[PDB]
Amino acid sequence: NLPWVEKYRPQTLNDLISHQDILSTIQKFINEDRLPHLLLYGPPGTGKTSTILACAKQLYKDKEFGSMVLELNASDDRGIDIIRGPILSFASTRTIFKKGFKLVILDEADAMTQDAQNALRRVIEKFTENTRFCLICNYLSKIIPALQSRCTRFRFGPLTPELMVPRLEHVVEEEKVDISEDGMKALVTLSSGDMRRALNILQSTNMAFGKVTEETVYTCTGHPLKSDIANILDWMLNQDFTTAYRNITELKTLKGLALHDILTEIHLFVHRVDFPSSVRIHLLTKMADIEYRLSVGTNEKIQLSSLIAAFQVTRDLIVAEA
Amino acid sequence: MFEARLVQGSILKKVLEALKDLINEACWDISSSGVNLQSMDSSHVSLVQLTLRSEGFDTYRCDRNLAMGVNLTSMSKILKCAGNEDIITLRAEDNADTLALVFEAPNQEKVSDYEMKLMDLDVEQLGIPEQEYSCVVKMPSGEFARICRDLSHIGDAVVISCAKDGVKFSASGELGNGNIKLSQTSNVDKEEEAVTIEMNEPVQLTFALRYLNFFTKATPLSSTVTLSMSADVPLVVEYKIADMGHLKYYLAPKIEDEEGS
Amino acid sequence: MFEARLVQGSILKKVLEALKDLINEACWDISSSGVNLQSMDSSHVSLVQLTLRSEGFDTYRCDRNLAMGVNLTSMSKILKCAGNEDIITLRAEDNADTLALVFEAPNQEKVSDYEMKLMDLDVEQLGIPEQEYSCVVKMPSGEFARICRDLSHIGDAVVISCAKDGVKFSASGELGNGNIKLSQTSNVDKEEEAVTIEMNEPVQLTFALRYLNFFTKATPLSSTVTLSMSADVPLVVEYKIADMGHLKYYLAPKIEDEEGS
Amino acid sequence: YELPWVEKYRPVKLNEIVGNEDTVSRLEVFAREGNVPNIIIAGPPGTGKTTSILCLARALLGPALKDAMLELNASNDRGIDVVRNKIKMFAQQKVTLPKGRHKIIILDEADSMTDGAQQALRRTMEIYSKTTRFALACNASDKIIEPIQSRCAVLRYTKLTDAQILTRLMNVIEKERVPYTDDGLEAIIFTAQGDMRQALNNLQSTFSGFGFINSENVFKVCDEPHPLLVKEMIQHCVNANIDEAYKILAHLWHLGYSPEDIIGNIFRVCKTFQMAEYLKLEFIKEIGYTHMKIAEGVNSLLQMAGLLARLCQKTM
Ligand SMILES: Nc1ncnc2c1ncn2[C@@H]1O[C@H](COP(=O)(O)OP(=O)(O)OP(O)(O)=S)[C@@H](O)[C@H]1O
Ligand SMILES: Nc1ncnc2c1ncn2[C@@H]1O[C@H](COP(=O)(O)OP(=O)(O)OP(O)(O)=S)[C@@H](O)[C@H]1O
Ligand SMILES: [Mg+2]
Ligand SMILES: [Mg+2]
Repeated sequence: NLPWVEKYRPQTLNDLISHQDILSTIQKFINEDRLPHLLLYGPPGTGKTSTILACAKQLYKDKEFGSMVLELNASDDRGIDIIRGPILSFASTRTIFKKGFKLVILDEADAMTQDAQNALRRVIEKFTENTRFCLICNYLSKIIPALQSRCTRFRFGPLTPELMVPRLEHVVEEEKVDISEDGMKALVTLSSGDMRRALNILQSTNMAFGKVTEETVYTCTGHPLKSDIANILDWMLNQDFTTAYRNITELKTLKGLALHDILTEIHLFVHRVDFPSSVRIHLLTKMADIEYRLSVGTNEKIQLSSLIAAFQVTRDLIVAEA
Repeated sequence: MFEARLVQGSILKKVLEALKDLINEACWDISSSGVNLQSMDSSHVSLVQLTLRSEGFDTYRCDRNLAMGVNLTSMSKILKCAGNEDIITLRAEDNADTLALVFEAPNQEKVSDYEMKLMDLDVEQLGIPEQEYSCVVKMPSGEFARICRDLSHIGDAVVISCAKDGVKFSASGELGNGNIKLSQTSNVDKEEEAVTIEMNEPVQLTFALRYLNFFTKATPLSSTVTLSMSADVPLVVEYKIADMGHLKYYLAPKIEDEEGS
Repeated sequence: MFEARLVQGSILKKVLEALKDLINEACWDISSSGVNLQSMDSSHVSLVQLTLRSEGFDTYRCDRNLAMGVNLTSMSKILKCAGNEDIITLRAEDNADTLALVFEAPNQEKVSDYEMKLMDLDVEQLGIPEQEYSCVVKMPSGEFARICRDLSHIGDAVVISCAKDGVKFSASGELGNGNIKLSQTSNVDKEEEAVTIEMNEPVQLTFALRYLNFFTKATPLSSTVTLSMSADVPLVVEYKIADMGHLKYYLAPKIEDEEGS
Repeated sequence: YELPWVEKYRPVKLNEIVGNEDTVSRLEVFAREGNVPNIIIAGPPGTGKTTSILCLARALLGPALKDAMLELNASNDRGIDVVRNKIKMFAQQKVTLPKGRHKIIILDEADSMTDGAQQALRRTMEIYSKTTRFALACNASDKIIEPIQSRCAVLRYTKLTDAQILTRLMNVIEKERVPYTDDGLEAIIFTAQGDMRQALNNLQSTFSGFGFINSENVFKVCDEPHPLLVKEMIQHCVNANIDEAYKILAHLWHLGYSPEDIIGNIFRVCKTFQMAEYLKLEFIKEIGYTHMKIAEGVNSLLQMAGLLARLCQKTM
């Protein structure tokens, strides 16, 4: 029928969670008619659009939501023609409706250039009493400090799994699918603290297989397995160079892994492996260099051999220290 | 089954040029009282109400309420097709996707059936508060059109001041200030120049220029114009067009500057 | 304190629509004789000399001689908001910069005070020679306006000739040749339709068509226009207002060098 | 409908401007001399380049300000046609002014114009120099061509110093009767990053939010990486430690911060750290190298861990 995010989107200030100080301050400002221009910034899928849509439906009714709220998003290119186009003409006009300010929801405001953000700074500072902007963005640092200096910012952080699991339990009680502990651990680990990807992965696991366990999530998503990276690190740490190179290139051409994902999972693994500090520094410097060398677009086998090379120098130093 | 017949064809051929450039579509609502048309502009500033009662028509057949959405771009060229003193009829079926405008050609020899499609437009009625207006002015229509054409040469936002003395239309631009004040024109032979003030408390509202020009595009509908304004109520421009009904324009003021001391 | 009361705004309207496409900024000298406007165009080829006498106005008062300078397109747009049957009050004071145009409207109920901002341009006064010329021809102004519009199409610049017989217009344009010659037009019933030759020495001089076209926009000011040509002093086009004053346009020739062959 | 503190407490005279010292004295001399040249005012954004020429114009013209003062921002159209029409039109008007008084045409953001606009601005500044005096507020003076700045004076504005921002902030605090702590003042300095309007906006935001000033309340409404934790990360990188520094980095990474935000706070803390000078310069070079990696498009946690390992490797 419909995706679960479009079915169970929150519509109330209490239905959005972990932002209780932010939502309390927004409710405090909006009961006293003191709401400023808003700048909601954070990771994707943490409740940026739905919070301001809940606040808009609190402020305005269903009939006047389409009139006193203008929404611009990624479908609109954000250059200099837009800021002298529809958003200026929208902000510089009155309405035949009740005497309240307008609202402009500008999705992905970090994609505006410095000239575009300065023109938007002119538009924001020119019209304040009749228009209250809402710029929502991923990176705060991609916008100018003047724009940060005229609109109040709010950091929509990620959702802690301790607070994330009651909503997952609610959506697994409402929608009857098979739930285990390792499936929920895979959900709250692979989702990376945002509800949108957790609900999408849960719905895709329901529609693809039917049950939600750890290996079903891993096979539906393609995330590297923990025992897979354990085998990669074991081959790098206690095998010969040609043996490890052949084993890891067969695992790469079999499992569909890539060297960037191997690099980040090995980077997460080597801070669990209790190395001495010096060989930890050597491994981290070498792996960051391999990440940059893969970023600049070189051959992949040679960088794989350099990763095995760093771990072979590591294993020589570890045995020599033993 | 909707059937309407006008007495003279020039009613539509004066009322639809006022909607040629102002609004983009037309929302005809049918009822036993007659036909109405409420449309908000695309910029959500200008509002047009058109109410034509059933007694003004030559004949009027309707059974249930109908909501109808039409495009004014082709209708604003189809107004040039009809004559001035011919008899026009609007015909609409129950389940059809096309409406017929049946009248006579300007040759007075040829029956003209112009068929126009329906745009299924999802619009909702705003609902006018219809509050007690703090200042009512009765003025001529051509005088208002020529004063908007006069202040179109000075600034892009006129200022209407309404006190017990009367109305002051003032335009300030890069050229220089120009103000025009009217008072007490009851000493005339014709009854259409009675520029009358009907309320006491003064108001001072700044309006856009192009919107008032689009409003004054409807001069030959009637002889007099009722301008209603208040402190926060929008400007209301009321035309008592003939005997079949009336027309209303609603205009929000401009945003005032931060002139606090 | 300078206050001039123009009896009718039609002559001011025709003066400004004559001077609209020629002069960048208009300078007025104010004395007890009246008002004077001696200025150059935007290209320093032509000269305008407008004289308005003191007895032509309704009330004309001036204490000290005033040398004001105003933007012209701004004044054209100010005068565009005026009727044709209204008295015009030009107001200025001793030690300020605002020029006020106060007139009635075609409603004849409302006053209209249009303020304007002057300029601070110091312009050297060029002495008019006031000498005799080589040919003087009296001709109705509509003839000159229509022959300027008629002769603008054939060429880009036109050579005009005057002799003992009459006046002659020639154009060697890209389309071909256009030559007219008119003499002895006094044998009609009307007194305006008359061409009178005063002097003896024949002259042939070439002038730009656009300056003649901008000179002929003073057509309904005067029923009859005067043309004065001479070999050295420039071409003079004089419109005599009936009871107000006069307006002269002076036009410099263009280079037409003979072929070496 | 209360006004924000950015425009509510903007100074109205040259004696209240704390930014420059020699330039504000030059403006004070110019306000009484009456022979003001055309000027170009250069500096960083937000240092007060248009609340100074505005105060000079208001002290110069006085009651004739509304007729003999034109502020042209980049808020309006920035084409060649508007500069050709409006500036020449305004310069051609007459104002009854005293002997040492001229019209002032402020051009805010005069660096975004093309070469044709400034090469026509040469003649507009040269011809109407008796009537009006120009004042171009430019963000960068190198983008201004040499013949423009040859015929006009050049005035330089620096970035607000933290002592000057301290004086202005304590004046605003004493004016608004705000209770305060020194840690909250340090926090509003750190979140201010040298910009005056940013400092005033953050102070009024935390005053409207929580009221009493303390260092914990400043970072609830701004939510940068906390300088205590970032300073602990730099201290662990300088004390030959990688595990505790990566523990702090992972703590600041599981709070969802971008690499750009963490490395910007890393450089801002490492500016005002306390260590050897050559160690500071090597650390700033490594942080700049890693920021070049991150802004190039490598924004993983592994790059920040490699930065931490390189900082720990520089210090033996
Ligand atoms: N706090 C929350 N509580 C419950 N569900 C949430 C919460 N935040 C997000 N969701 C869910 O995740 C979906 C995504 O939320 P949105 O706010 O629309 O995304 P976003 O935060 O704007 O980030 P973008 O748009 O991808 S940059 C919502 O439709 C909900 O289904
Ligand atoms: N030295 C200062 N003393 C007092 N207030 C200052 C000072 N510098 C800046 N401000 C304040 O900061 C704001 C000045 O912003 P603007 O001058 O408009 O920006 P700008 O520096 O001119 O850069 P532009 O004009 O955008 S290129 C006002 O709110 C002033 O009150
Ligand atoms: Mg969104
Ligand atoms: Mg500024």
